[PDB]
Amino acid sequence: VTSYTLSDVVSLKDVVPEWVRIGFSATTGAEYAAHEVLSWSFHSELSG
Amino acid sequence: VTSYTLSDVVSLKDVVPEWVRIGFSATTGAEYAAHEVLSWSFHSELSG
Amino acid sequence: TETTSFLITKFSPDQQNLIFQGDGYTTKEKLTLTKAVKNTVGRALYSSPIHIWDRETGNVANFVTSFTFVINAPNSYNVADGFTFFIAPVDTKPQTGGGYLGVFNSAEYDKTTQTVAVEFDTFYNAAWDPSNRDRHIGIDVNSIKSVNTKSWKLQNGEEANVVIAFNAATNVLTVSLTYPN
Amino acid sequence: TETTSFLITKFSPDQQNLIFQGDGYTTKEKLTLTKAVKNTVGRALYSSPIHIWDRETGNVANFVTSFTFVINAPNSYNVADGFTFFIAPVDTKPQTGGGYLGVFNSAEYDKTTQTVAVEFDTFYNAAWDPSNRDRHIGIDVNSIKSVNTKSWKLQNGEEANVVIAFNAATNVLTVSLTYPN
Ligand SMILES: OC[C@H]1O[C@@](CO)(O[C@H]2O[C@H](CO)[C@@H](O)[C@H](O)[C@H]2O)[C@@H](O)[C@@H]1O
Ligand SMILES: OC[C@H]1O[C@@](CO)(O[C@H]2O[C@H](CO)[C@@H](O)[C@H](O)[C@H]2O)[C@@H](O)[C@@H]1O
Ligand SMILES: [Ca+2]
Ligand SMILES: [Ca+2]
Ligand SMILES: [Mn+2]
Ligand SMILES: [Mn+2]
Repeated sequence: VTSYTLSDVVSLKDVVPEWVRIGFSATTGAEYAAHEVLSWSFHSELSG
Repeated sequence: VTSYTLSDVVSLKDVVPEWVRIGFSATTGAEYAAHEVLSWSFHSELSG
Repeated sequence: TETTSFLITKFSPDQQNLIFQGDGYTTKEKLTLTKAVKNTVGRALYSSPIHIWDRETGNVANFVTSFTFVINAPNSYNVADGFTFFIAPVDTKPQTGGGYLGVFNSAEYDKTTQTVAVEFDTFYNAAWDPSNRDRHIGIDVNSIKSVNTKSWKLQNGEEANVVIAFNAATNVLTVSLTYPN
Repeated sequence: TETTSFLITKFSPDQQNLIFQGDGYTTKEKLTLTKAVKNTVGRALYSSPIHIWDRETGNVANFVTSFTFVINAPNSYNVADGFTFFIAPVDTKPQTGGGYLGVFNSAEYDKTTQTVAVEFDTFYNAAWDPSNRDRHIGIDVNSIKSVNTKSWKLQNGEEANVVIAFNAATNVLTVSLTYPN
């Protein structure tokens, strides 16, 4: 098993709008490769 | 505390499309009333 | 395997995860479907399509939904027309109003409607509603004439706690409405 | 309280709860963003808008996402450009391609992009990528020049298990990637 971790402080409320859409992106240029997703789950909780 | 319960067999697979949208509706006619929703939660699981 | 879920304990003025139709909108932490006015319709749908069944496997989803609703009638004797929780094609628009509850267009089975609805019917439509003339909860399948009903005593202005669940193993749809009093 | 959740372990040929852009589509139970072809882009977004924060209360959401991805490269040593998980305005369309990953338009900070992304960058772009030239995981905030990176050894054709979480109490975005070997 090979693992990696990365983290930082991101002031979300100052960068993205109140409502957003989430997703995946992938691109190729002069060099390329196939990019695929096998499974995906998401959960968000905003309090009042 | 007053509860009302109802149940029936409904072959969803033979009535609605594979994909659906769920929601609420309310109408009035010659007689009327205000219809409001205060809270809503939903959970579905399709296991193949 | 697929699951979809969401929770809204109180509505915000800009509820972007809902699609509004007719008179539907959010205000004062609540979702207004109709105000107390005649001949109108209001609907609100969850923005994301839901996967209810799969043709290849033949699998059908299990699901449960809970919500609290209130009906405020300016009168105690003249109330109409009702409210429903419905499951319909992804690009559904409001259907016939009045006694048709914005979800059906006839009391005859119409396979093209492709809609199942749980109704909380407050007005007796002689052509198809239960002859006892009571307000009632009903399960509707491609028709405003319910496949099953249960007499219900409307409590004007009271919060009704509803739970609707579907069991894919038995194809049973169950509905429960509870008032605190 | 407002929550949004979903899970998809196998993708249908018509995964209606997703919005596809560019070359994105589903095939063989997988979500493909690009095939091994030059100068292309593919994106896939969840259908429902998600409530991340609220101005009046100042409340910010806690969230977590899990996904497994695979990069298949003909020549294991000539690979580009990468893949990301992103959070953007509701009406987002593919941005600059190539090294910009379809989500950003400059290495310069652009407040108007209003996008945060976690990138899995397989190609060294001298104008802004880490000087060691390593492929890397990065946290991007309104720029293709990551606020933080970690060197990552791409395992061609292997399933990368990713978890990304955001803690609103600390504004901390955490990322983890694991390979079976
Ligand atoms: O072979 C890559 C080589 O092409 C250039 C342009 O000549 O960059 C293109 O290809 C990269 C790899 O796909 C992309 O990151 C870049 O956006 C695209 O213009 C050179 O910069 C690079 O050395
Ligand atoms: O006042 C009720 C009376 O109005 C009629 C039409 O004249 O029905 C309308 O109002 C009902 C109650 O809101 C609706 O259910 C119905 O769809 C609408 O046409 C009469 O049929 C009814 O007796
Ligand atoms: Ca009726
Ligand atoms: Ca790069
Ligand atoms: Mn009825
Ligand atoms: Mn990079």
